Amino acid sequence: MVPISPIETVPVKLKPGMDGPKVKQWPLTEEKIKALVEICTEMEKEGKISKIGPENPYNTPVFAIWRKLVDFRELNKRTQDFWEGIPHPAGLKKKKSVTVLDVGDAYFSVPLDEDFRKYTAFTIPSINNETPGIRYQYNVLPQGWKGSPAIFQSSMTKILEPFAAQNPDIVICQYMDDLYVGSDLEIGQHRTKIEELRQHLLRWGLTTPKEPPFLWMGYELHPDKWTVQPIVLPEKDSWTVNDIQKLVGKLNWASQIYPGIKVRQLSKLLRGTKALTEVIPLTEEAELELAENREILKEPVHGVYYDPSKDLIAEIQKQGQGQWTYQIYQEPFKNLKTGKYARMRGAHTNDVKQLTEAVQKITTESIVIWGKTPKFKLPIQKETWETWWTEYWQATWIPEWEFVNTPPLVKLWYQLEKEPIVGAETFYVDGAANRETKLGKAGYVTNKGRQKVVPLTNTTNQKTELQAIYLALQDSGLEVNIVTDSQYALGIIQAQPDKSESELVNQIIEQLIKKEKVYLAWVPAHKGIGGNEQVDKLV
Amino acid sequence: IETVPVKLKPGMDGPKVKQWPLTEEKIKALVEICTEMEKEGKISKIGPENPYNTPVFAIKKKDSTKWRKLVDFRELNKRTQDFWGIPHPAGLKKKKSVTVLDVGDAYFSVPLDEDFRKYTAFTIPSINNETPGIRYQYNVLPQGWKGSPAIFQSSMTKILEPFKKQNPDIVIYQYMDDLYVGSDLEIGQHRTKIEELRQHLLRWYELHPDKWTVQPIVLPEKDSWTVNDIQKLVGKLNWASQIYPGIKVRQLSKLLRGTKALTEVIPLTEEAELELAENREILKEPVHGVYYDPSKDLIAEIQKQGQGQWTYQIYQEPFKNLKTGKYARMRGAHTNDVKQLTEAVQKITTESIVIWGKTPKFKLPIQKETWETWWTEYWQATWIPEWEFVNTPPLVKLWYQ
Ligand SMILES: N#Cc1ccc2c(Oc3ccccc3OCCn3ccc(=O)[nH]c3=O)cc(F)cc2c1
Repeated sequence: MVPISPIETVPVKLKPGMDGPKVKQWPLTEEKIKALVEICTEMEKEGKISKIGPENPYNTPVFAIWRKLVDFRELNKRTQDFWEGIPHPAGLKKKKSVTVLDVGDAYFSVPLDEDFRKYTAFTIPSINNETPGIRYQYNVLPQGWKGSPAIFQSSMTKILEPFAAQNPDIVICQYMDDLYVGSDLEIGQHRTKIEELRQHLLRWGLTTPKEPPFLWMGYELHPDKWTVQPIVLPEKDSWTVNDIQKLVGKLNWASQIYPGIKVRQLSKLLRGTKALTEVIPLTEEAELELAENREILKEPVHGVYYDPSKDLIAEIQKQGQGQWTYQIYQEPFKNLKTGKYARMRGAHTNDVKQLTEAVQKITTESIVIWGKTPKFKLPIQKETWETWWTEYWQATWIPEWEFVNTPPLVKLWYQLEKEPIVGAETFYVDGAANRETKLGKAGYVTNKGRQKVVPLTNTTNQKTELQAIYLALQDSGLEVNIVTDSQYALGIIQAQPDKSESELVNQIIEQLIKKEKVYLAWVPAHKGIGGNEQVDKLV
Repeated sequence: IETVPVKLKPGMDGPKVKQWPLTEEKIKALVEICTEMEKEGKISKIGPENPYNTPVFAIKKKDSTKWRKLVDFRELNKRTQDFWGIPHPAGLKKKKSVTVLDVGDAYFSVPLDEDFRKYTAFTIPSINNETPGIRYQYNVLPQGWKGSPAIFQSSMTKILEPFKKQNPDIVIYQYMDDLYVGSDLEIGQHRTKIEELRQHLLRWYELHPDKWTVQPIVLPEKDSWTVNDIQKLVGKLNWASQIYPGIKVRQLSKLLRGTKALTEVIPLTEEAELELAENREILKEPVHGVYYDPSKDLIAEIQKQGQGQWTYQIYQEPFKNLKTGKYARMRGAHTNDVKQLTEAVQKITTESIVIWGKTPKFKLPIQKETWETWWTEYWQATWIPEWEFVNTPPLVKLWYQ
């Protein structure tokens, strides 16, 4: 008998201030009992468990569904913390031959720490409880133990390292119970090396036996292409919250290869959630959204594998309403993968910022998947980005990129002047409101004598401070200077939004666009600054 | 050669921080470097029974193509026991010149406490999660950890004793993996003395604090003021009144009476000029009752002025600046804002280390995601300061310009 190579055990301790778990055993039918006895007998014969006695005051419950189901819940609550994302098909490199090997009895092939075996003790209840139950303890990694996956993974890695080092002409990916071996060698050489590998694993006592296409982790992996497993979108005349969560989940999962997937109109229904039972109707926007998603999921789309000798390209398109979509490819019309980005929750925003955020996301995802930053094709002029990042108060950066002309293009809708405008009218604006009656006034006075004060019901100080500016923008020429004492309004306008949730701000923006030159000045309030008439909006 | 027992703070477990994505080249560099370090007994591979992890990445120092390994020991440092205290050499900032040296190579001689090693655990990440990350833990003193210079203080004292008994006028400070050497010599004599000290360290950045001082609050000097000019002046003075007691603007605001065009020239009355003059005299004086509290945090705010110009203020209490400055330096960064910001944060942190002995907490004018995505690509320091993100445009931007 050839000695199977010794696998060094991993020292496991319980969390400090705790001892081995002690839970009683539940009553089982005689069928279950007999089944468990028959199982544990041959399990003992194979050396996976061992008989113990009353010297071990620790015990964990066990059921049967035959299949033995040991519950290590409390032991998991007592076991220490261990270390330890799935690989993405798009990042995988095209190989000529790929073998899938699933090791049988994965956990049962790895020895448990001998000083910890005493805590994995369980008891099979004898018939009618007229005898003390049969006592057992685990000598290997228990199914359902907290530390089993990490220890098995580390063991597998330690075993695989020399074969990998000795075989640089083949690539190995390790994932849980499975090893995946790819090579560009001839099929005979490949099969030979696979047999060599499983022999090398047999030396440590690991038994290995699927063919393409591989159904793995929601993916369909073909020899030359990859995709997702068919998405099942239920059609109900009565939707619930949980159904919307499932739907959005599946849409998200499908959106990694299917371009154009929108999920905003379905995600807006998930505010005021945590009630899993409800009936929420859909808007025409949401119905058309879901119908368009069915339109995209009508015909299957596939993605290709990664080739290191070619550039990595990511192209972005604006989808409207905070939605952005992107495609990552190397060759034209042949995507590695696709994706989407939704704007963050904010009161004010613009296109350039959202595009930037999107670029950041794609960069991080790319560095994760391929280990490099892709070149970007963005719907924004070089001069636009130039002006933006040069006149922006914040620091901002986008990696190597080029302008692609596929509308709608991201542009700057208005630019405030840096200095006061000569020959332009000067609107001293102001607004105020009563805190109690919600009655306010908003308006302006100019150097040419032009005045205006508008009375407003149901309003606040900030709303009037904005309203005055809006009034100044309405009744002024193509060029205009505006003076205000509102740090709030200036704070908003300096953030340069092209879209807002407040209609007033949106209208101010729409007014700004129609202008040629706009200089916005600021002054301290109540400092007796003439022109800045606070007394005109206080009456 | 003898390990000193090191523990953690009461009621604090070791650091469990997520390792962030790394590019392929950095991963290669880390693999090579850590292989070499493994062969030298500096670090060792660990099993899955080590649940602790500290972020790690690769950089490239000034005037060097060789990749360097940098560890983000921030969480471990703040979880590491407070090592006890040598008073900060206040004569260091007063010296004519100060040179920074990297004595990190000396730490790899002293072995680390065996029980404490499991807290210095880190992981080299794999691309696309195709294989489990490589796990290491330090056997010797790890660079970046605050306990390393504290442990090596005695050794460093015994080493630098002859040089300090030789040149008592040369001030020596130590922060993390860096050694600061201040003198009043000449740049040539300075460089030769630095060669002398570095070979002195062998057998066992040129800063100029004299050129770095504190800047005041100035007001424009014109012959003809416009309405806009006077308005900006009034805003700046009103803002400055939070810092200085006697700033008044009523006589200047009196000039803005009526509704005039912003570009219209207004002549200054005598009272207005008097008031402006008095305000100048007030602004020329320093700030009243401004002290440094070692028990409080240092706050550093940075504002982007544009055209490569940045401004910064270090303080502890609002409107009580301990330091002010303006980083206009341009090297290779012309087209990149984030690089400029990174270099600025580095310099400010350096000066902060020189002056007070510790690093400040930054308030950066940048979106979290942008910074978090690109700051490591331009980082060259061995230490790492704390930071938060201000995403609301400050009005005071042009008041420091
Ligand atoms: N069931 C299953 C499963 C199967 C394979 C997985 C996987 O293949 C590889 C493993 C080792 C080296 C190269 C590999 O492939 C790269 C791309 N690639 C994929 C399939 C194919 O048929 N051809 C081809 O070129 C990598 C992986 F990360 C997970 C895998 C999972």
